[PDB]
Amino acid sequence: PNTGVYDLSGFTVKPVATVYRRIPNLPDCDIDNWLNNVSVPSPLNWERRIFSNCNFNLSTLLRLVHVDSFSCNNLDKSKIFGSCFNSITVDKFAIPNRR
Amino acid sequence: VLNRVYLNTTLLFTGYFPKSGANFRDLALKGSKYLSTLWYKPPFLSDFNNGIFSKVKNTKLYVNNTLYSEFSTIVIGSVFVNTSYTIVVQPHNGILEITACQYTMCEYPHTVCKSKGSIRNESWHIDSSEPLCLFKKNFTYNVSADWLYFHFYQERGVFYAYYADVGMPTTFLFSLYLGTILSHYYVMPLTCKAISSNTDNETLEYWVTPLSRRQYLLNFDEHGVITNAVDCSSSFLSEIQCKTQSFA
Amino acid sequence: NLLYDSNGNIIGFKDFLTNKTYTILPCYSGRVSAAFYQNSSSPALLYRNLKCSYVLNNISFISQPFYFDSYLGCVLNAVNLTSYSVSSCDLRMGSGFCIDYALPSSGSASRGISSPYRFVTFEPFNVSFVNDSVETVGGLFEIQIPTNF
Amino acid sequence: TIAGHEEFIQTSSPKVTIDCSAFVCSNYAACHDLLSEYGTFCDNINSILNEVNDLLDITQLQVANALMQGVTLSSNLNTNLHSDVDNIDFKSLLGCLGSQCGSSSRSLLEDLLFNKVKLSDVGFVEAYNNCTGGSEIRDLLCVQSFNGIKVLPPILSETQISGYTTAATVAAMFPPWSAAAGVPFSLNVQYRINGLGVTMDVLNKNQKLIANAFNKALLSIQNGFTATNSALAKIQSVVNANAQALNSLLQQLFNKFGAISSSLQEILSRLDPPEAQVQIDRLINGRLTALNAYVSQQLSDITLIKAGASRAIEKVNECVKSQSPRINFCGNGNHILSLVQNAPYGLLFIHFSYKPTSFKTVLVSPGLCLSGDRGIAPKQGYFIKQNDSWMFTGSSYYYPEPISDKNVVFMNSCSVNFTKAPFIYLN
Amino acid sequence: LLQQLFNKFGAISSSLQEILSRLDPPEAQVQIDRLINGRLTALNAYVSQQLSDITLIKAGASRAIEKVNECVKSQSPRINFCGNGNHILSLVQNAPYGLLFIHFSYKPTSFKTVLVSPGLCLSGDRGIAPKQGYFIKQNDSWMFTGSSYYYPEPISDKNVVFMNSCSVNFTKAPFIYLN
Ligand SMILES: *[C@@H]1O[C@H](CO)[C@@H](O[C@@H]2O[C@H](CO)[C@@H](O[C@H]3O[C@H](CO[C@H]4O[C@H](CO)[C@@H](O)[C@H](O[C@H]5O[C@H](CO)[C@@H](O)[C@H](O)[C@@H]5O)[C@@H]4O)[C@@H](O)[C@H](O[C@H]4O[C@H](CO)[C@@H](O)[C@H](O)[C@@H]4O)[C@@H]3O)[C@H](O)[C@H]2NC(C)=O)[C@H](O)[C@H]1NC(C)=O
Ligand SMILES: *[C@@H]1O[C@H](CO)[C@@H](O[C@@H]2O[C@H](CO)[C@@H](O)[C@H](O)[C@H]2NC(C)=O)[C@H](O)[C@H]1NC(C)=O
Ligand SMILES: *[C@@H]1O[C@H](CO)[C@@H](O[C@@H]2O[C@H](CO)[C@@H](O)[C@H](O)[C@H]2NC(C)=O)[C@H](O)[C@H]1NC(C)=O
Ligand SMILES: *[C@@H]1O[C@H](CO)[C@@H](O[C@@H]2O[C@H](CO)[C@@H](O)[C@H](O)[C@H]2NC(C)=O)[C@H](O)[C@H]1NC(C)=O
Ligand SMILES: *[C@@H]1O[C@H](CO)[C@@H](O)[C@H](O)[C@H]1NC(C)=O
Ligand SMILES: *[C@@H]1O[C@H](CO)[C@@H](O)[C@H](O)[C@H]1NC(C)=O
Ligand SMILES: *[C@@H]1O[C@H](CO)[C@@H](O)[C@H](O)[C@H]1NC(C)=O
Ligand SMILES: *[C@@H]1O[C@H](CO)[C@@H](O)[C@H](O)[C@H]1NC(C)=O
Ligand SMILES: *[C@@H]1O[C@H](CO)[C@@H](O)[C@H](O)[C@H]1NC(C)=O
Ligand SMILES: *[C@@H]1O[C@H](CO)[C@@H](O)[C@H](O)[C@H]1NC(C)=O
Ligand SMILES: *[C@@H]1O[C@H](CO)[C@@H](O)[C@H](O)[C@H]1NC(C)=O
Ligand SMILES: *[C@@H]1O[C@H](CO)[C@@H](O)[C@H](O)[C@H]1NC(C)=O
Ligand SMILES: *[C@@H]1O[C@H](CO)[C@@H](O)[C@H](O)[C@H]1NC(C)=O
Ligand SMILES: *[C@@H]1O[C@H](CO)[C@@H](O)[C@H](O)[C@H]1NC(C)=O
Ligand SMILES: *[C@@H]1O[C@H](CO)[C@@H](O)[C@H](O)[C@H]1NC(C)=O
Ligand SMILES: *[C@@H]1O[C@H](CO)[C@@H](O)[C@H](O)[C@H]1NC(C)=O
Repeated sequence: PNTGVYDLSGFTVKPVATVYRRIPNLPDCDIDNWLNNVSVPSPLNWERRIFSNCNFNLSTLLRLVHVDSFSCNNLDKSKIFGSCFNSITVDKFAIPNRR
Repeated sequence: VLNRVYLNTTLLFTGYFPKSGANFRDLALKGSKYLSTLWYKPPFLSDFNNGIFSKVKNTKLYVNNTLYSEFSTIVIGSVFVNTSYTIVVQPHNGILEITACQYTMCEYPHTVCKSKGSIRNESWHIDSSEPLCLFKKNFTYNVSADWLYFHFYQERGVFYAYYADVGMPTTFLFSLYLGTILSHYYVMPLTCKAISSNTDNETLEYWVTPLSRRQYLLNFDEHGVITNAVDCSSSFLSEIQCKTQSFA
Repeated sequence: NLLYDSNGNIIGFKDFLTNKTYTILPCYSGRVSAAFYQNSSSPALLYRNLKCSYVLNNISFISQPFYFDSYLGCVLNAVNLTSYSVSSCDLRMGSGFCIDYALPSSGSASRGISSPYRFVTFEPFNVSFVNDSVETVGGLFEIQIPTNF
Repeated sequence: TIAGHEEFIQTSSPKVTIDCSAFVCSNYAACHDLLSEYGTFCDNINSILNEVNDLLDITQLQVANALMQGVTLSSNLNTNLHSDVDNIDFKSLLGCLGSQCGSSSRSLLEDLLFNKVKLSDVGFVEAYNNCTGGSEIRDLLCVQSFNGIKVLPPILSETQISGYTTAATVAAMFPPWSAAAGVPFSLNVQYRINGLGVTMDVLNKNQKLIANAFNKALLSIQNGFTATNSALAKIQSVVNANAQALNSLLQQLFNKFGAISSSLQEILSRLDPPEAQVQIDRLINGRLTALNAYVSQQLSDITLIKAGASRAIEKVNECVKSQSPRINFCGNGNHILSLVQNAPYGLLFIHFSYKPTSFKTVLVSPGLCLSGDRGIAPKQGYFIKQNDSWMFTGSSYYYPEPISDKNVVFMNSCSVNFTKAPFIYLN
Repeated sequence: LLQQLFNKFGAISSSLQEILSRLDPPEAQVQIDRLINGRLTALNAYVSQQLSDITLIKAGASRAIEKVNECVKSQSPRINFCGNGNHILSLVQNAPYGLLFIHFSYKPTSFKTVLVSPGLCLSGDRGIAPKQGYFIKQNDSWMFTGSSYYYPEPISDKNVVFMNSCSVNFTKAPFIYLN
């Protein structure tokens, strides 16, 4: 290359450590107990439960209920695993066969 | 805003706000012995569309040089029968009791001042069987405050309530899932023995204005307190202030 | 518990466990300016507006034997020679400084290792000087007049 | 009397450089992989900005060449001893020149100008020096430079330009007189005032009043940079326009451009690499469009800057270094001379002019018809009648003097409306 | 500008031939639209850059017209416009995309140190100033020389400008009633 002054690609200072903060001793959300409840509503009177200030994980949940299918929208399943949220709202009802 | 602090800056923010330049309505009613049926009519029975902002006067009474706080109670619902839920906000002299239940409401509800009670008895519901409730909670407020401020609104089946007793901007009080749409509110008349002009010259006041979703410009000072606001679509100067994001 | 600015970035927080308050700043980001002469094995480097202690401790940990601080920032792989002046330069760094290249010849075979890059002063214009007086010599002025052209 | 007024001409601007991939993708590996598929988009932006900055460097060298062309000085010149000629004090205009000074200083008028403008060439350097620490907690320039937007210093420092203007000023004061047409300064002032129509007798009688008026005009310029000066507002407009353009470019990083968020950190912590690329592509297109618009605006502003610099070079060559016979080019008419000083991003010219203070109503004639049908016309003046005798006066100062061959131009005929005067066979 | 035809701009390929031999007209249009938008953006950027360069070219052409009118066709009394000072004349030649001007100038080669006076005060309190030159003393006699070549010559009415008074620091010379 020719004689000249060249401005090279930008760098960033690499991080030395990791700060990690969580609240200890929170109860379990127990979402599988609400999903596996004996009383199941219809779509006309579908039910809602709100979960907050608690700990959950998707592995025990997806193994304690008998999953036929699990999909996600505007989100990804692998991004849930270490994340925190303000709340989780769960709605449920039973499905009529032809609908 | 929810859990955020803003420091020495202006902020453009859309929320459930009143319309600047609109009208308050003083819906408070004081009675002594008789109840007029015109009090319970769609002049005073109003529409809850998105929500309301209310400015409430804290009326102070003195018995044996002891302070008593008093103001009107408000009910928010749809049909006010025991097949639906009604939200009742009622003061108890420093305690704000808030319930959401399937009440059997009376045709002519009223409340009674507890410091120097009236001729009538308090009667706004009759339920001898403990009806179903979604929410039941007591909060506290400043008994020496002059004014109280409330935001009540609804969105996507959820009711939200904000309040303030020191200063004008309000803070989050509670939210509650209903799954239905509220349509009406009513400020209940208060029956007292002694509030009028031949007594200590006190008045009840309950000013209500509607809410809608709109954009404001807010000013936060060095301590994070909201000191100034401008509704961006109310005048030409307000349009200039919101396009420059400056109060001067 | 969170402090924001008007653009929506978090700039501070209060800790839930210890009730301690902190402000948050972004880490450093920048680029390097390389002055390169043709047919050389490596360029001279300039980290603008940075001290050399910050460059050696926080940015780069490779071996750099030649470095100094200058008005423009930290200079690597060059000799500080700002007492010397040049009137033309193809590697101009700003604010009156230049990078010159001078390889050691066979007669000037440098046994001690150094850099062939030199950090010098760029001065492109001069005035002409005469050796005359500035005041009157007996009421007359002393001046230079041509005799041939 | 003698009036003075100053004028600022812009010759340069801040040299903005932009790291394109640091502005668009910042840190993120995923954003960078995507940016590469756009090929040669960032290279064209960097090429256009480098061409603009090369144009700025070329114009700065042209101005410095015009200031130093053909000036010869004495090597015995020392500004600590030599700062005053013909009872005119030039001390506030001179920097530090000589063989024992060390050329790292300005004049005090330039010190007054450079202390009211914070973001000069040295102000940018000392502001970027504080970005490792912040020096309060934070600054807008460090936030801009962490996103790849930085102002570079010019190739010549400001003390070098101050030395050039000091050399151009001192070339008009001392016995080479390279900038004062080979004559001393006061004699040059006297000949320029005489060229307006003022007789030399008045100028020989009033040399001390002319020197005092020059000193008063310089002191009035020196105490005039106070919050309503037009040159100061014109200098501050350059810095304010640059700061506004850079802040509006930095504000583009918070537009969503139709995506779910303006933050790459929020997108990359919610979506998968199939779904994230659709959102990142919109941010990439919006930010590249914003950079293209900024680059076009800079390329348009550099042409106005070059036109102003060529005008300043013309004024240095023909109002300071010499005095052209052009009327109304420098100043306003009755213009005597100009001096030049260094200014933030340009030059400050000080123009001196002849200013009448009191007047008189005279009856004049534009020409006389003498016997033999000859004619005379006055040279930059008029014919007047004093004690029923025809005399001459100059057009810019009332001073009756005898009609001679140095006052008139002779004609073998005369015009039809010239005044008859058969008694004139005078000196 | 020619290199822009090999950018993908987010599509699967930069070649229309490869896109149109793999995909259907529903699926191909999504890929072709990205190439169309990228190439139109590149053409807009080139057109803006050309429109900015033409203004610099017009400024240079007006300067060349001024030098043709006032340095080649005539010689203006402007100093430092053409050349550098001591400028004599200019000639013009055609050049690729422009003009080549040749400037000729007077250049001194050797010098001499002289003691000069800028004006003389004659008897009757009269004054004389030299016209583009200086007063010098040769054999204790006042003579004139031109400022650009040393050549002593007698003081006459063609060398001086007369003044009815004289300046305060002019040199006294009561012996002068010369030619
Ligand atoms: C949820 O809310 C609903 C309201 O929407 C509650 O339902 C209400 O329950 C009330 C009981 O507390 C009931 O009040 C009255 O009902 C009695 C039944 O009345 C019928 O049978 C009578 C037989 O004697 C008959 O006379 C009567 O006819 C009268 O009324 C009609 C109009 O409805 C007239 O046309 C007739 O001419 C005649 O006047 C009815 O056919 C009634 O007997 C009661 O009245 C007696 O008791 C009173 C108190 O002791 C006394 O004051 C009165 O004089 C009578 O002696 C009683 O007042 C409401 O009618 C009923 N409303 C509806 C819409 O159903 C419901 O209870 C609540 N649920 C819960 C869990 O709280
Ligand atoms: C399944 O849900 C029902 C609610 O429909 C739960 O029943 C509640 O049980 C508690 C204590 O046993 C009672 O106090 C509530 O009144 C019941 N609710 C109703 C509506 O009657 C039941 O406990 C749930 N099952 C499990 C295993 O938790
Ligand atoms: C909210 O406060 C009110 C008033 O302090 C409470 O109402 C009292 O409840 C007790 C116990 O049931 C009764 O003995 C009193 O007579 C009630 N007072 C009045 C004025 O009604 C109410 O219980 C509180 N609610 C909650 C959820 O704590
Ligand atoms: C941090 O501050 C909070 C106050 O907001 C402290 O919480 C209080 O803790 C005491 C005793 O643990 C309780 O009696 C109070 O009721 C709590 N206040 C609230 C508002 O909950 C907390 O203990 C502090 N933590 C530390 C480590 O100092
Ligand atoms: C007030 O806000 C301004 C920003 O406009 C800031 O510079 C200043 O420091 C703030 N005042 C205090 C006391 O922090
Ligand atoms: C006020 O005082 C009187 C007598 O001191 C007493 O009878 C009355 O009950 C008091 N009021 C209240 C509300 O206790
Ligand atoms: C209020 O209730 C009490 C107790 O039930 C009763 O004695 C009194 O008469 C009632 N008042 C009226 C006005 O009915
Ligand atoms: C709120 O209560 C506190 C004490 O509880 C009191 O000092 C303050 O004055 C009250 N606010 C008002 C507005 O009176
Ligand atoms: C209440 O107002 C009336 C006005 O008629 C006045 O006479 C009375 O003194 C007032 N009482 C008090 C306690 O202010
Ligand atoms: C040095 O650079 C020039 C470029 O003009 C090149 O021609 C020459 O081959 C280079 N020298 C060596 C030894 O490669
Ligand atoms: C570089 O050399 C100059 C003298 O040429 C000296 O003044 C300056 O302090 C030197 N810089 C360093 C960092 O040693
Ligand atoms: C002045 O600059 C010229 C540029 O060519 C150089 O030749 C000359 O030696 C310099 N003189 C001094 C005294 O620095
Ligand atoms: C030239 O300048 C030197 C100063 O170093 C001085 O010593 C010498 O006398 C000067 N020569 C003449 C002829 O003035
Ligand atoms: C001028 O210079 C030329 C060549 O250098 C020489 O031939 C000629 O004699 C010189 N003239 C004078 C007057 O010295
Ligand atoms: C005249 O000359 C003297 C001594 O040379 C000097 O002090 C004075 O300032 C000069 N005056 C003018 C007007 O040049
Ligand atoms: C840089 O920091 C120093 C000390 O922290 C301070 O004195 C100086 O004013 C700062 N300069 C700028 C331009 O902020």
